[PDB]
Amino acid sequence: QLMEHLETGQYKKREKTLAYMTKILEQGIHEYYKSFDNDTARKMALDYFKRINDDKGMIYMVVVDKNGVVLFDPVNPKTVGQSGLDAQSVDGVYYVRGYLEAAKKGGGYTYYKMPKYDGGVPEKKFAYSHYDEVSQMVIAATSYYTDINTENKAIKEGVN
Amino acid sequence: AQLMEHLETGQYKKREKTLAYMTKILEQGIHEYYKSFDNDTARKMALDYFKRINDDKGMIYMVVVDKNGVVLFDPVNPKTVGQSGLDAQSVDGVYYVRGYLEAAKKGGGYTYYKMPKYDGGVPEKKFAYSHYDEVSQMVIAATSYYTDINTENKAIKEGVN
Repeated sequence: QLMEHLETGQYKKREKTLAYMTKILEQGIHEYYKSFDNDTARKMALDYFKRINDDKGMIYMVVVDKNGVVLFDPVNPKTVGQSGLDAQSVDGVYYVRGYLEAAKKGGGYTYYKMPKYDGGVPEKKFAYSHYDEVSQMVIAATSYYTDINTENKAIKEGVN
Repeated sequence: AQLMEHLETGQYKKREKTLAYMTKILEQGIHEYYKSFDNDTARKMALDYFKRINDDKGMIYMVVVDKNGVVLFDPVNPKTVGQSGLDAQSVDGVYYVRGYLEAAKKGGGYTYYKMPKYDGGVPEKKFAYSHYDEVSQMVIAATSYYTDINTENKAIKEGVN
């Protein structure tokens, strides 16, 4: 029981962390939008997000526009430039609809399974999404439960 | 009782790792325009961004010094900006800028000291992860306060109880 409630607490904490990280990443890309033309600023934002995903660390970004067109998702590269409104995860979640619904509420969460990389084994994850009015993008910061558990392994072993 | 001790220590160690990762991704962000603009302009943009991070009053607060220890950014201690920080001491007697530089020379590391959260506030225990960013030529420090880590972890602590 201790472990169960601890794990749940760690996941809830990470949810809040993703909301904060999304805020600071938005503030970062606002520098691009203030100083470069629209098309260049968006290129810079998505190239940055590629660099974040390539780091294979705490978070992985996904980006869609307000109408659900996929702008960035290296796990599903063929979806880029297409409507994602009918896209489903392998566990049957309309993940882009979830991003949009959360953003319409001022920010929120979507839960679904997806690989960590194109062609990989699907794993449970979640997304915090938010509509950035400067870039006019719905930005999603995402984390995998496997990774959260890895990061918390030493805490878990210490309690044991 | 020993449970809470080892849990808290673990949570602090986790946050140390988080700051190293956050510093990496912040560096990757500011490089997008170091690549395009002159140094003065790019640095102004980076430090404007970092001001907004600190103004968020959330998980992290940035401090920045140059490779020689001149303070570039520290809203808690605005009088130190543009001065050598080599002899700057925290209230608990730590040469914090020397710590930032020693850590950066090793490829990244940690400095532990007491400092307010804002200019004129009560001093609080904190730690900094610092790293030398070769593109910007800045020693960038992401920092967090133990009080805030404890706040963030309160629901977990209550659940264990």
